[PDB]
Amino acid sequence: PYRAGWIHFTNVAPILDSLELPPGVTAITGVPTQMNAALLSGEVDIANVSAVEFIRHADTLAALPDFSVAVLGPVYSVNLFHTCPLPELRRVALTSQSAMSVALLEVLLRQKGLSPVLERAEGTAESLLAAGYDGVLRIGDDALREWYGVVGPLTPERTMTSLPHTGRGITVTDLAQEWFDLTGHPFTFAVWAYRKDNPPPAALLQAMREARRRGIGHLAEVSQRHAEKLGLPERVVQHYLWNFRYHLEAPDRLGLREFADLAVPGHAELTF
Amino acid sequence: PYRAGWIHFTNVAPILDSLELPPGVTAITGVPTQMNAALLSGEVDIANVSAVEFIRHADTLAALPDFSVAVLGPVYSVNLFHTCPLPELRRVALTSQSAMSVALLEVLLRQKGLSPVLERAEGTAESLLAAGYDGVLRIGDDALREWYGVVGPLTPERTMTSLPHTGRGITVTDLAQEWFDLTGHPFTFAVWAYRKDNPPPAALLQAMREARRRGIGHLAEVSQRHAEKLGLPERVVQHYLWNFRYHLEAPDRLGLREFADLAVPGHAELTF
Amino acid sequence: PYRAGWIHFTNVAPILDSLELPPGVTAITGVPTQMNAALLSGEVDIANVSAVEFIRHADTLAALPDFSVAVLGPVYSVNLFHTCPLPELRRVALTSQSAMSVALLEVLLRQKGLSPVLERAEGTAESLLAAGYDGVLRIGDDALREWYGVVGPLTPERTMTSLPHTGRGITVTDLAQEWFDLTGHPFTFAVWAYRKDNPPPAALLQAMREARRRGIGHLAEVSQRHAEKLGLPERVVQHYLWNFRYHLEAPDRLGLREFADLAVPGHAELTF
Amino acid sequence: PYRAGWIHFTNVAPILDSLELPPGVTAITGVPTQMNAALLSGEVDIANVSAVEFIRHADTLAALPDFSVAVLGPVYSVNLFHTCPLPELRRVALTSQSAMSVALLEVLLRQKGLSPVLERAEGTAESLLAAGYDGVLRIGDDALREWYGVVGPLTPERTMTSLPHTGRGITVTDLAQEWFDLTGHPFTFAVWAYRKDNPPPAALLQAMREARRRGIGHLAEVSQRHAEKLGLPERVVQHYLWNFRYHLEAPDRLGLREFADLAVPGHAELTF
Repeated sequence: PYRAGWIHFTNVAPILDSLELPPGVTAITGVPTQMNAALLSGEVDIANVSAVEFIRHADTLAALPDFSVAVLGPVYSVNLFHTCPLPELRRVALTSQSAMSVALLEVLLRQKGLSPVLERAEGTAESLLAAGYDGVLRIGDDALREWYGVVGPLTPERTMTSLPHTGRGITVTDLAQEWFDLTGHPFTFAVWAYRKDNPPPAALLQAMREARRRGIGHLAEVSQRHAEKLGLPERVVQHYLWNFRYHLEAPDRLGLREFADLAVPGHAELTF
Repeated sequence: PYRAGWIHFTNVAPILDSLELPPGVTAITGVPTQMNAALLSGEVDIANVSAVEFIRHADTLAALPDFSVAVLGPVYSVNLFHTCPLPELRRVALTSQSAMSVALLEVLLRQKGLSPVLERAEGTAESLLAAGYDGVLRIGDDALREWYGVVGPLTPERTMTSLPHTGRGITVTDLAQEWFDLTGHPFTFAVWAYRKDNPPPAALLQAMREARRRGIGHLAEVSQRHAEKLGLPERVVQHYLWNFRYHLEAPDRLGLREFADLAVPGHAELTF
Repeated sequence: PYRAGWIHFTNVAPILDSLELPPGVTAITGVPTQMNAALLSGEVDIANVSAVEFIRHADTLAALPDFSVAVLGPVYSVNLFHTCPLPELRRVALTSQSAMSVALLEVLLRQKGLSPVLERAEGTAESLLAAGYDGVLRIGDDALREWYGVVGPLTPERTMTSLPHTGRGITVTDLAQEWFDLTGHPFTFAVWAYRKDNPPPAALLQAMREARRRGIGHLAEVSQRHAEKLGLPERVVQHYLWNFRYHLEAPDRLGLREFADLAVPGHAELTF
Repeated sequence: PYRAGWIHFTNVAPILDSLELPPGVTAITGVPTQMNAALLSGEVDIANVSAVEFIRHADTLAALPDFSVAVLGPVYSVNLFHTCPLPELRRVALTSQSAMSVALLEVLLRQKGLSPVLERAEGTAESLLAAGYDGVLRIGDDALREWYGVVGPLTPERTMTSLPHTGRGITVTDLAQEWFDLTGHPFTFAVWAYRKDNPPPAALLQAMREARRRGIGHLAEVSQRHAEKLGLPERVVQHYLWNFRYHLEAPDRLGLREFADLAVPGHAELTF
């Protein structure tokens, strides 16, 4: 009697990994593209969609008031791999058809007065960069893995935030970090949205806030599982998760709003 | 050999709790005043001290680059309890000797053009607010308990991020929140400083980093332990700790610098 | 054994020059930061500290009731050298680490609604004034020497209290004089402090009272001795010393408290 | 043939004792009454008269700009001896033909709305207090040793500045101190005056300034001579002299004008 469309990225494991769907709610997973359409149509009633998806449809959609995937500073999962200073960037490859990553990239390039050519294309950052592209935008787990594959290994000495930004000629620019450099504020990448008319049941909300307590309470357990199926050290994933802001607090709402005004001028009002 | 002076505050438990000192280093504790002096005089080589303590001695002291006690938004343990609204404040009680809290309060008041009289008084927020005081400034565990006392109790449906700021006619103004409304940046309350002429052994830094991973990796465990000792629900302490920023990243030193300029004009350069 | 941390500033020569330590009491010296720390730490039991140092620790420290380093009117050693009128000051250099002078300068600036930026710099008043700074703050012997360098020389015909306040387009603003024009009271720069839990031995006090008596009784002598190592006329040094108030009397305590209220709101009560 | 009329009591010893009159000047000593009359009539060209004498004749007289007999707080030689609290006071003996003393006493008594009967009588504070007077006003050297005879003796451990105010049922009220409690400012008891049109020769001013330098530089030596004559401990005369402000600086002129306004409303402009 109530569907939900999750997009199980690593960055959301502290919330979804222990969730217990209450009586009356079902869940199904897939890719951003999938869930988005599902939410708008009705194949699903609630989903974790990108900030851009939510902003573009704020007219008919509402977001939970205390759930988000945000950060202040590096995110490590929204990376632009390039082999030449940004200003010299001429051709960029956009992977996994992400409107979120692109929207944020355009805002950043725009402010810098840049305008390289962007093209849909698939492959690893290293592949595409060896196939004519100056830069390659990547998001999600693959973005995290490839980031690590370039910089690091992360040795017992000196923290993860002590890793270089370049490796084997490739330079990894964190878009969330760029946003901080630009606004000094956090950036919100995703939220939980539902149609203003069809709000979720209380049970689901409590069930979710409880799973989150568990996830945040045992990051070492959450990290290990995923680090293993990601082929990454536990500490990398643990730090990666610790770094996320999940309660859509004022600082997150501020960043979300700053971005919404720059990428979707005249967007309906953002409600929660 | 290398002597460390720790002050086991609740907010640094995730870092010190599982700390195993390397061979050749020992640790003692005491009150801040005593611990800061010891560092400055040479009785101790490294200690966790307040931002203001570090700032005022940035010429003989340096701070570990990846360690801090900061927050973005509310901190919950640096509160100004008051009956009338802020602009009406005429008398403010100062619970204890805390250069850090008053320094931040003064910066906030000065900014708003206000200038209520500040007096050292003895007691709790409730009692002092009933003995002729418009506002009472409290810090630490007492501040956290009294905040939860005025607000809350918390329930399965609610989130701590959703608690009201007033109860029984008592408003609780979070100074860290105020600092965000003002600067939009995070605030750094403490750092790990050492005399420049005596850098810490690499072995100690690695031991500290391993201890922080453990604490961050097991928040539920660090939380239960200190919650009972504080008379607070595990979840209150858990979110409390999750809320802290421990790696002194660019956004944290940005806030630190801003505060520095406002509270200690002409301070020596902050070096890490 | 009772230990003392003396810092032989010129203005204390009348007191410490001929001090004969009682048996069972030793004495060391060093830089202010070092001695203040040692005192609060427990390494030193009594020391001649600045008024700010005392005020900021009035809860743990107490001061001898009849010993001070205060002045009514000019002090000649806490000078703000500037080329443009005070209201036009945009950036002031701080020749050294001195919480005292900075604290006094800030109370005076806030009072006049002025807020120039304060930066730590290195060098003489004239060199720094010829490198972008509108004003330079100097304390101690260098301040005295530079003041004489600017407004001097002095002749048999005229008195020291008659020297102009300008020379070569440089105006020397005496901070103690600014304090008088503002409050009409004396200013207390330093006191003799000890930890409340460890009062000094009567034999030391008596030795001190006796030593001051000798210095005050032979000012020409104390002066002739320091006015040589300082490169100054005996008369400049004699008047400089004669001009100090050493008994921490009612008027001096009045000034001290007025300053403590402004510079250190909420400071602990000053006890003697 | 410039004539001088010195009123030579202990408080001016540091200045006159080693005075060396240049060619063309002579000096005649005597009592206030003689000297004042002598200055006014034309016998003497310059004399160190009381502040009241100067103010009341400010129309025809001018005073030296850097010479004075003033203090901040007690003066120890302008005392009101009494056997009952000031309010219950009802019979005060005026011990001399000094206007300086009664002027100050009356200004003070009126400020407290007190109005005991005042009448001229001759004798020591103790004899007159035993001859039907509950109050006796004394000034000068006798005032100093009768104060000591009451509140003394002085012990090596205790300081003069901490000597009691009462003795054998006799309270000594220091009028300079009363002035401080009333204005927070210094009091000027005397200046060096001369008829406006008959200024003193340069050689005399330089002779005076040099003598002052010598006296202030050797207080112990100056104190002994006078202590013996007065039958007082050397340290008493020494603190007494050390306590005097001799340069007629701004703080002293403020106190002078303050007094002038109260005691001689509408007085002529004081000129130097």
